[PDB]
Amino acid sequence: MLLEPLLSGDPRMTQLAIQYQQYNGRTFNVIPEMPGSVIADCVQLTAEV
Amino acid sequence: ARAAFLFKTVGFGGLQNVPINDELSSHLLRAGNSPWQLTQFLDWISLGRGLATSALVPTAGSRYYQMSCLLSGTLQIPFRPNHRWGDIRFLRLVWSAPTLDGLVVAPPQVLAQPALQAQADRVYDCDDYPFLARDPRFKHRVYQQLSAVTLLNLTGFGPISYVRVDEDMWSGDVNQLLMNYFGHTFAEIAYTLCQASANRPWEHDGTYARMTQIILSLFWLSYVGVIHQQNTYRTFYFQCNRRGDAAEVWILSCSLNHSAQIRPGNRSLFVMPTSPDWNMDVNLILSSTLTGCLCSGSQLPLIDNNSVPAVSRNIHGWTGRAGNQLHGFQVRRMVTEFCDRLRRDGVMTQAQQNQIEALADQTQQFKRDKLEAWAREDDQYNQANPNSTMFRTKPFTNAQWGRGNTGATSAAIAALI
Amino acid sequence: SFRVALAGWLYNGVVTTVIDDSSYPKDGGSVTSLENLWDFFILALALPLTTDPCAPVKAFMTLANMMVGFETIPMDNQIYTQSRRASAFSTPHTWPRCFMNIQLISPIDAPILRQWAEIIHRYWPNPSQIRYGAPNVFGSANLFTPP
Amino acid sequence: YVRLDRDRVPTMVGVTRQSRDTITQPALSLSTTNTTVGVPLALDARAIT
Amino acid sequence: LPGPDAEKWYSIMYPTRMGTPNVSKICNFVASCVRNRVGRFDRAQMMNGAMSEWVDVFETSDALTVSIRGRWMARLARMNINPTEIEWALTECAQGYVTVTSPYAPSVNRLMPYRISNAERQISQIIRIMNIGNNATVIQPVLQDIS
Amino acid sequence: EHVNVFVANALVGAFLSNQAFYDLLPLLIINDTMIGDLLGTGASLSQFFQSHGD
Amino acid sequence: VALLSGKYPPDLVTNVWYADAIYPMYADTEVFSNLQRDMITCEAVQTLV
Amino acid sequence: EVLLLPIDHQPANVTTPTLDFTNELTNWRARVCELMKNLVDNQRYQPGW
Repeated sequence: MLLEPLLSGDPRMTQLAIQYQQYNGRTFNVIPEMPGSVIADCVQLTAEV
Repeated sequence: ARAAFLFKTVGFGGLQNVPINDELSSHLLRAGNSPWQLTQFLDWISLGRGLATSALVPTAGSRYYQMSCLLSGTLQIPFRPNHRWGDIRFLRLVWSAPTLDGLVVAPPQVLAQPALQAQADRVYDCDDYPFLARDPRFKHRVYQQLSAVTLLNLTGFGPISYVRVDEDMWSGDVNQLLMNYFGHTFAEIAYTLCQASANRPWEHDGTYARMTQIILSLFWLSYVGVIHQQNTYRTFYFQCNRRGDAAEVWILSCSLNHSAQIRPGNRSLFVMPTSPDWNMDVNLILSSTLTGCLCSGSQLPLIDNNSVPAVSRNIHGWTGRAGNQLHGFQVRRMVTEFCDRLRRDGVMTQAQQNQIEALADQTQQFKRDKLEAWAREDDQYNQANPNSTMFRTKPFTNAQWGRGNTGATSAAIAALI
Repeated sequence: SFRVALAGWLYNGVVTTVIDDSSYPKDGGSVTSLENLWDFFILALALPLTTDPCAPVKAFMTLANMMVGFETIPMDNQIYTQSRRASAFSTPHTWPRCFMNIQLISPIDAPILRQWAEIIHRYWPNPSQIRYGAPNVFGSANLFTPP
Repeated sequence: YVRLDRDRVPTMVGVTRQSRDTITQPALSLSTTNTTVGVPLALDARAIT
Repeated sequence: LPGPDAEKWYSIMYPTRMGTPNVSKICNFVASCVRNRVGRFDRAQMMNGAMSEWVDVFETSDALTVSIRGRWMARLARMNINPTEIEWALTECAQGYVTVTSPYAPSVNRLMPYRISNAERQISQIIRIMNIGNNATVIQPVLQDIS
Repeated sequence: EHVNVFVANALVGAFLSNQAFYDLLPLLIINDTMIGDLLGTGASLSQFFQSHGD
Repeated sequence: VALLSGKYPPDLVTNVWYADAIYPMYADTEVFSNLQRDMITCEAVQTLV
Repeated sequence: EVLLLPIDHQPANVTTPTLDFTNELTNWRARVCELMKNLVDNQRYQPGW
């Protein structure tokens, strides 16, 4: 596997995040701080060229 | 816990008789023969999934009005001091029985004699009519409707709605029930609540009575933009993909992203559209209708006399001396209040707003040209047929089209949280 | 069942363990049947090891069920009775008012159930935490909890 | 794990694909269609006791 | 559309899709139509990886039969009830002896038409009575059944 | 102490007719509401009183 | 004879007995179906008039 | 919701029944017997048996 799960419906996404709710309605949202990406940047670099 | 059951009939738009004639009544009773048209209304209107129109009934708001007139007329018969029910007609119509279960054509000997001379802006107390006072259930089922009527007849504007916020309402059973509605439209929901209400009239602080109240707030709090997918009320919020469009469709949905912190306490207020373009907004209407069902068993706060026309003041169960005020608004303008708000929270772009506002404009333009045009058609008729004067739609004035308080009430609602 | 029960403590966010409905007393059970009393025992003794956030309520209601006709607790709903099978209280919205406020159970109308209630509140296990792994070199995929 | 603290009992876990600054079609993760917080697994009271 | 020999429909379905090279009476029409009103118009996607609950879409059809079906759906939509309502209902009838359950979580919209007005029930209960009055051999088997 | 008339009456009334009466005593003294007290109970005969919710 | 010779099973326990006896009866959704009929019966009538 | 009955219904408070004669119809049997017994011991009927 690798990305398969993300390809199950409108993969036109922006960012992953996960959360859970309590009976009283309050919820906790965890949004990991995505760092850089060599692959991503390189693609763009070459695209710039 | 309501104890006074009064309602108010409609007034003539400067006419000599109730704004409805035979041709129009026959059209209402076409498929059903009862004057309590809730059910039959909900069918025509068609889940407000497209602009509904007819020859005699051009808009939903028209049928709503007409339905009101028919009751305002016929009901004046059994509510006469003597309480006789089948001795006189009202335009060829007479009651089927003491229990007001339907109208039918008058017997020849009754058609022969004159009709009842109905009056305008009358206020009656159900408990004055035996058959209503003796069978509580019957009363409560029917009142549900007389209320929706009253809520339309108090002012020359649109149907009044009641918005309340109170964390104490949210109980176990409520939470359990609500979750089922995930995915249904405002209409789709209202439709059922109405039916469920008619079968087993709600109690004061009942499970349904509360949830229905909660739904209303959820709708409004979202209609104005205080709540949304990124700032929910206990994860709930109503969604609309085409805000502005002629026929809006709101969906109840979920979101765990955030749940706005709510202030403890109980807060409520009354809202009502003031612009004529309500005759073409199924949600704004049903919203009233629901607050209508609420009234059968619950006593809402009184409405400050100063917010309503003289004729409808000091009505024991409705208008009072030091009550809450009515908050009116123009449909178009609110649309912007809606956008502005979201854009400030950072969930909508300026471009998106423009795209919406633009449409919202085109929509108003259409709805107005039509309403005014049909309005004219009516007068044209009334001059040619002075004996059967009527109105396919509640009368409105050029002034009604302005903003006025729209913004003021836009914040009033936002204050409920 | 024992071992898995433990393994479950680790993936409590995607999997929720519970006691098979079959382990409850047939037809609700009754404090008059010797066999049932044993069912109750076996049950109460094992519930605490399940991740099911409603274990307690079920552990309570079970006896409340068998008690029908001897002791009576008050129901907040005019629909659900004291016979609502226990294995049905699966979510939080079903926790009966008299379960959260023991004070509502009459020591006269239901002396035993009252104790069973106090025992649950006063003695049901208390969660806790423990350090694990080496977060400075391997990092940590914890999401809702500290690394 | 919260014992008798009802209000704080978790009931739903979901994942999100779009960013917090956008309003999209709500597409709840399948993870949320579970009555419990997660997939139900049944154990045998007897054995455990 | 389903079924084979479908490529034909895609042209009767959307007229705004044709090309307009000619000055033919047809092309002229097509050519004068708004471009953007074809195909899917709006949808209600609730579950990631499930069907859309419903979709609005432009395509050939006739306002009349569309309205008819519109009110038909409207009438059924009123008869709809949900699991919880049924749970409650059944539970109430059984007086507690039987306990059933409904799930608690986001559904996928279900159309289950069953709720009708008391009026409707009385009207048929009269029809019902009508065709039996005086003829014993019609009601007896009913009693035996209940017996 | 305040006594629960309802119970008092059933007490004497059950005893005078040789029906089980001892299970009524604990209710002789009012706890908080003369009515509320009985609304719960599953004691004595429905011949004297039964509850219908509130 | 009925009124004279009624007899309950030895160790009867109403709360249980009925819980078994009735269950199956409430697995017959014939009830709901009937509602739909009534629904039509009435549409038929009005359509006639 | 109302269901009429040609008899007095006094819900039972227990789940473990025991013979009970404090019923409406039990008295009826009693009275009927007592009557007969009187018809027999009637000073002007008893001499014939």
